[PDB]
Amino acid sequence: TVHYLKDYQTPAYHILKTDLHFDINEPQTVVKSRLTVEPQRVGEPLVLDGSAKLLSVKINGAAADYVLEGETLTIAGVPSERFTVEVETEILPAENKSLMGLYASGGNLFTQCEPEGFRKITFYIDRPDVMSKFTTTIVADKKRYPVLLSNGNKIDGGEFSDGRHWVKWEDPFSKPSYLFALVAGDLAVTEDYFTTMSGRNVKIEFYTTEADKPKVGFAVESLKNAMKWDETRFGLEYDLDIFMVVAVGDFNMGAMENKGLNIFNTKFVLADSRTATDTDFEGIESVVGHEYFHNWTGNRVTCRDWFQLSLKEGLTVFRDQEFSGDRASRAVRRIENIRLLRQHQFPEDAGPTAHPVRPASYEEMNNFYTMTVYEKGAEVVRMYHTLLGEEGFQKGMKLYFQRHDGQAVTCDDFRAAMADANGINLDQFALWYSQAGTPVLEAEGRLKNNIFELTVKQTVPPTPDMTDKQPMMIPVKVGLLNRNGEAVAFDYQGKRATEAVLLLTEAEQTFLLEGVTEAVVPSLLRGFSAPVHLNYPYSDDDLLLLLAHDSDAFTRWEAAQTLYRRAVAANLATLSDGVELPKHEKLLAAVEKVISDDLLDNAFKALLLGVPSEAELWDGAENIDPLRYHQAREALLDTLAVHFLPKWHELNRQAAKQENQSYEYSPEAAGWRTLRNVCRAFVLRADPAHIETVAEKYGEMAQNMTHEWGILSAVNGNESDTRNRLLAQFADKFSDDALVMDKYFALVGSSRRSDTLQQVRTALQHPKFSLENPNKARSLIGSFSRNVPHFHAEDGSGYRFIADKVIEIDRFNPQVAARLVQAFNLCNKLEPHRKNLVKQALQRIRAQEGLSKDVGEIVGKILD
Ligand SMILES: CC(C)C[C@@H](N)P(=O)(O)O
Ligand SMILES: [Zn+2]
Repeated sequence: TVHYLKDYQTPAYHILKTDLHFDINEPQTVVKSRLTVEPQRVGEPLVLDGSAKLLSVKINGAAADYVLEGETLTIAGVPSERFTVEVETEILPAENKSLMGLYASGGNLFTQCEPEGFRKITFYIDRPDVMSKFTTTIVADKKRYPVLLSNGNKIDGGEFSDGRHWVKWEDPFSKPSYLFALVAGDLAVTEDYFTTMSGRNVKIEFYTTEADKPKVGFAVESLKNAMKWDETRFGLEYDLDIFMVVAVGDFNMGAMENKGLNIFNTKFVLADSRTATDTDFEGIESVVGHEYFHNWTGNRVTCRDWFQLSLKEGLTVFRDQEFSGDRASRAVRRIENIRLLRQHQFPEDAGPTAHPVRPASYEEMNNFYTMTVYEKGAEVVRMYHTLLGEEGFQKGMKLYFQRHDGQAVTCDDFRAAMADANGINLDQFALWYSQAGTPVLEAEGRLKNNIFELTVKQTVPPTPDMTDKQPMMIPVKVGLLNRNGEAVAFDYQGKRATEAVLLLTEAEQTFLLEGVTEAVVPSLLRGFSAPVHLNYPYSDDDLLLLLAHDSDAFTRWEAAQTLYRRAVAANLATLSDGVELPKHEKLLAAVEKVISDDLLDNAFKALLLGVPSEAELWDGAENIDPLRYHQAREALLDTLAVHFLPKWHELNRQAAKQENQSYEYSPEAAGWRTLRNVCRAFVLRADPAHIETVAEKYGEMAQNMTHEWGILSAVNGNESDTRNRLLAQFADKFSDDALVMDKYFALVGSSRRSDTLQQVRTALQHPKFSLENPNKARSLIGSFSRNVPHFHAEDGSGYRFIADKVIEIDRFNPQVAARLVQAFNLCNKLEPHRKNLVKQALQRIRAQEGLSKDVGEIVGKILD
């Protein structure tokens, strides 16, 4: 069964009220529902999704005639007007390792319903265009389960003689089933509040383990920032007098926006300076923000169907990105977002699983929680902002909510509102949702008479879903610099400005920027103005100029990225010829000017010193030997490390001095640490023996996790025995901290040392490792899967190991397995010996009896 967007039809039934009652016992939990049903297409059979053990079903209090087949329950004869359905189900939550539905974690009970988990709790119409008002009663042993939560307001509760107690939660806002949540357990509470702009108090409650409670203060503060910001930037206000957040250690995703009761992977909720990196702190802020932002972009307005997922996720990622940029370091954070997009989304769009931001079809929707839908999604939203300016963007938002509050809508609807609110036509803009693949811009510039003539071509390649790709609406932001690097004005569309947005809408256009009276070098796609590859024929000297002098952060960074890229290409040539490495003399010149320029933002400096990844370097190539790209990259870094070794120590020391013992998270302090960690990595490349020194004062350097992580990362590839001793000490010191143990496993899994495969196989049996825990599994196995020299070992060991673990995880958690199997996405682009080995492994996965739909769908795309 494949689901197609073209077949969407409205539901035959609506569900008006959903009354749930949960009776929690050992080992089983019994769910009794009462649904109020409203026929839309009278006489149609009533069709309910469900997979929990069914004990009884009734229509108006009476035993119903029905049939159960697969995961559907069908009742043929049903009233021609309002009726009730009552379903009784039974669940064994300790047996649930998929972590979808109602499941156990650390002795407590949690739910995860998006996208189709609710049907694992009860039989229901489990689709997001069906919206109902829920009231949830929960009964459980008081001592084992003192804390009992669901969405909305708590309106009643009591005690029973036998030790049980009960609560009743009423959520007055209609909602689709994926936004339901229940939590039951012995949990510590952290209390606070925010007062909305119209003077209402909102009680905030974070729930964690008793031991984890001291690590939740920064999450709380981030939430209060996020609430404030949604008021001031979007005019959005919270709509209940309670907001609850619950941390859980077994969780497949990052976090979940259930209405008034968000549930969060601990890793996006818990931090202190001793156990979390500054980056961990920044993740907490974006993710807490993100989930709070969903309250409007997702909850108040939800999705008509899952094909529309990006209507909530692209827009909400844009929101969280804007929140973080407004808090601090906007340009640096923009680049970070771009780099992530190019490093993970682009390879997606170039590979077997490429899909549109709004898929036309899917077998299993859990496979479409992807970088394309989320990050490419946010870029598309961002382009509306680019075309319309902030004020015009907020007008779209207003009309969006005016029209669609309380509805389940589509990406077309969102487009229409940005279009109608500003009286502009965005018909062509729809292709950003329906056409997959990364557009490629070919660009030429000519200065003749006093005009700079900029010719621009676009193609979008075929992807596996679609061959025909029509030209798109693509904004390209541009500047010019003279030989001395200063801004240059030009005349475009009437105005004389120093920058413009050129709007490419055709296969090829020329843009005339008139009034130029200097030799100029153009700066293109400023701010990464659209998610595309641009080729322009720049000299190295042109790049050196852009880098030293250009006013836009991205374009300066892209220029360094481009030099790094050219240097790696040069390295591949010589190593391939068996000759000495190139001298990269201009590059080294440029790095030196970056290292030494003290007017550069510290974090930005750090990004300028980052070399593109192996996946970026093999973009577009065929017959890839990943190790040869890896050896080329490694050679560059070794050259940079050795060549500038003493400047790496000095930068380090300047950064230490600037940090000034301010060990707590702050954007300012974090910037210095980011730079200090880049130096540590280069130093330990050039001089692995410096590890013994580092060890001698480890205590003294380990003033926070940012420092321990950065030192541990820098040595992680060192073949010294000391590397192993330090990891073992790290495991020992932080053995009770599960999020820190995830770091240990990530280090084990990512190491470039020659023995990583066996060290990984020992880690599987470490007393703190659980294959059944998604954080752990990703940490060790996911990391190994991305470890280029080891995953792509010529002997096939890496591919065989990963394929076994795909097979093994998929028996309890198909989601984690389907994410893992994507490590093989490069299959058809590898050189023949590795391709054969990859194809064998994918055949072996395919051959497993009982293989999930999740993994099957992915292996099909790679193999067939
Ligand atoms: C699948 C679900 C738990 C995650 C999303 N709704 P996000 O808010 O993490 O995007
Ligand atoms: Zn989300």
